[PDB]
Amino acid sequence: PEPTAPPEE
Amino acid sequence: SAVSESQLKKMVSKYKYRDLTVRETVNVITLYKDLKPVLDSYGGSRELMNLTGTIPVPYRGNTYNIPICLWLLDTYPYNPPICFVKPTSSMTIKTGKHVDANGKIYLPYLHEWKHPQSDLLGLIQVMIVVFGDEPPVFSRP
Repeated sequence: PEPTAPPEE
Repeated sequence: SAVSESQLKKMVSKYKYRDLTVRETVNVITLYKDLKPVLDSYGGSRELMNLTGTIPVPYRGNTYNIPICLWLLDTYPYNPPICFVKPTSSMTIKTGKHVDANGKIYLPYLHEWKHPQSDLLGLIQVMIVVFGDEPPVFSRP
């Protein structure tokens, strides 16, 4: 696991 | 690379409810492999133990590892943890219903927190559902 976030919308 | 219960008991030496805090921490880190207990200075004011890392949050067909920090007050589990989303350099905090400008998390679960019904496993379960609908952070475009 590596910090990840959804693409800006 | 794993924390022993002995090391956990040392971290909460100044806590009011030690066995209870250790018990729940063990449960959390066992189920959520990416959360790690760390003793650090809270706001540079005083030492407290917190659970740091990421929790898996499914959003629009994909799973994201949202970076979070759960501060366990020395009154845990009688008082809820102070929780923050912790954006990395490649993401930004999405201020909204459940997250303020500082990244502090706000949830009904925390607001009406009451031991022993309320616990960290329950809180994280809620975060996964709630953040799954409204991510607390987004990757920089």
